[PDB]
Amino acid sequence: QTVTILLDWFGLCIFTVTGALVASRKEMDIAGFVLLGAVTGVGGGTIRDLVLGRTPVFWVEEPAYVLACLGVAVFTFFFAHIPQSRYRFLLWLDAVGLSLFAVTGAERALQTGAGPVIAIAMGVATATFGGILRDLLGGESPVILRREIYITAALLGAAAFVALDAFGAPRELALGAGFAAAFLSRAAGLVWGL
Amino acid sequence: QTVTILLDWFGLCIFTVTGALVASRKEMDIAGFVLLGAVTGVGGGTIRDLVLGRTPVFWVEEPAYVLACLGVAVFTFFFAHIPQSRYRFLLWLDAVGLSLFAVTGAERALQTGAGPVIAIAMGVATATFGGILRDLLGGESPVILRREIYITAALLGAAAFVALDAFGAPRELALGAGFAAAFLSRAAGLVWGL
Amino acid sequence: QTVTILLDWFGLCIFTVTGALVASRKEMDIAGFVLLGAVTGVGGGTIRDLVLGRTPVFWVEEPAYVLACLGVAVFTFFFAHIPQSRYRFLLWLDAVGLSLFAVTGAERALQTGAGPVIAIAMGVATATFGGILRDLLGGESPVILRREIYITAALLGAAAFVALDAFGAPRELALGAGFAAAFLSRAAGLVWGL
Repeated sequence: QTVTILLDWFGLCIFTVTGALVASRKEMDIAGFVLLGAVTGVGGGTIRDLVLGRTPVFWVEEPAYVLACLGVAVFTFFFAHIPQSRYRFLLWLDAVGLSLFAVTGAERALQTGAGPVIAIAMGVATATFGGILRDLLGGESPVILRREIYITAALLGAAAFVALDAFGAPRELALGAGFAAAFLSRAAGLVWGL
Repeated sequence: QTVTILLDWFGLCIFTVTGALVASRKEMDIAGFVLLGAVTGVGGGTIRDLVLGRTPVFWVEEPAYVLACLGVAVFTFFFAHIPQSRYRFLLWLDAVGLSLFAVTGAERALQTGAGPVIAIAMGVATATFGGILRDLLGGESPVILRREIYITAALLGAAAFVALDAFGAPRELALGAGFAAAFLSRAAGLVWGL
Repeated sequence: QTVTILLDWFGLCIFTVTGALVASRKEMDIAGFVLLGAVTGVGGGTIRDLVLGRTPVFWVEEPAYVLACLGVAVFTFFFAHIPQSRYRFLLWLDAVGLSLFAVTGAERALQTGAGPVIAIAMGVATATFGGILRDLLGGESPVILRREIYITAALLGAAAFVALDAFGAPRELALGAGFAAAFLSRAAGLVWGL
């Protein structure tokens, strides 16, 4: 499987754009885009690997991950002017990255040797903490404190993944159904809320 | 000794109720209770084990720790309506967990092979950071910024523990005197302050 | 080389004074000085060693590092009354520690076996996160959100270090030119801004 590696690259990239565009909201310099983007894109996975015991961390093991951020962030620096509202993009991109990181996070937490509960916990953790770091450093109130599905989207994503992978389904559809049960569920609330 | 394991279970549980009830203050969903409760209950110990070098972390080594949170948090979800003011419960429970985590934290920091100063530092760290994570993610000002004993209760708890364990006292009374010198001292300020 | 060890001791010390004096701004107790000072002085390096994979962390490996903080913080407790404005001292000391931690951070990130990009990333990281922890726990808005060079000073410091160490210059002048390109650049903005 190389699908999930792609989902991780897209989670890192998308979250990078979230942090970079957040840096656009705070009128920060380009280095702000690169740093904050790196912290948000990499952060969920880095905390995941820290608690799970992966050493060295994925972005220090392969620097490309941070470079992508450095790419994307810089890209966003030029294209932050284009989309308004940017915060909407924040919400939607956060939803996507949330889904992908929930599912893939649960996956790599499960292939370690950990239990299903740990898998779901890490699924929720990569996405949520990924958002958490950017929203903390950014200095604005985090998306978690608003209603109503943020944590439950990642929760049902990871839980659906683990549940369907328990019966020995093909893993690809576990990834798809996790991503769906997360992204769709979150999107419903981002549609009724906005 | 299995006493300190029980003190750790109670620190994790109590802090879990702190985070969950905080989630009640922010009108968050149940997943908020579970997540925030897990982060606050586990967080102090997880940071402790991270800096001390314990791999894998205690809750990934044994998932039961997070499950307890998942239990307690859910429990709190149903029983958050009952107690008002809830913030008082926050303060007192935080005091208890502070004491227990100061003492036990100093203990497990000392059995690693580290110095007495490191022991006290980790004693203060488990409790304080345990509160820190919940108060940061919650989006309200942390208990540390208010007067006057929060850090000194854990400090004198851990310091009393290490001091009495230096002379080779029985460890149980070091645990008791640590817990006392912490909880009583904090309670005096929570009595004169409220 | 023992120069960089001295630069690290000064980064830890100076950042300790930043956190301690911040504790002076929040009218916190002495334990606040010691704790917050330890968290800010040690924090950048501790996160650096965590992601890089250094176990045990530098201050648990040698407790002296925290003791210095305990020293300095206590010292600041007595000498916090003397200098006003204290926040100016915060800015300048933060600049110094920023420079030294950028350069030395890049250095020790490079001697691990990591790439140049990782080196620069860790250079920026030790300084920035060192400030981040104190500004988060302190409860005030972080220095990063203000204009304009904070991240770019550490960025050009670390980048100049790595760039001059790539051609095989003498490392001492790479340290000097990193420190210069960081501290001077930041100082220009702290001179035009104030």
